[PDB]
Amino acid sequence: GSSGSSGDEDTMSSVKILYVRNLMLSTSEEMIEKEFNNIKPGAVERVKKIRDYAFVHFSNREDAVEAMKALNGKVLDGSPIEVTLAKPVDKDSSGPSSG
Repeated sequence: GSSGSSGDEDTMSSVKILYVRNLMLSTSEEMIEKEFNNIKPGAVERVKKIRDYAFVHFSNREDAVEAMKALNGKVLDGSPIEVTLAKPVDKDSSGPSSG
């Protein structure tokens, strides 16, 4: 078999988020979870519905990316829904340099 693991860190800051806009008030979370889940089973971390928007989290960026495009350009409940990578605000945490 193949080695398996090389042992290293490509991306220290791995963030996966999918923001949705133009969501029909009639549409429910289940619809958002199922639609996004259709891509991968047990992939959607959580689904937060909002007035006319919502956010979808994932376990790995890879999955989030797939579900992003796959849906990117879809019409749910008769409405053009969009999916992009949300950019959450944050600041480099301060800690002990030598630890």
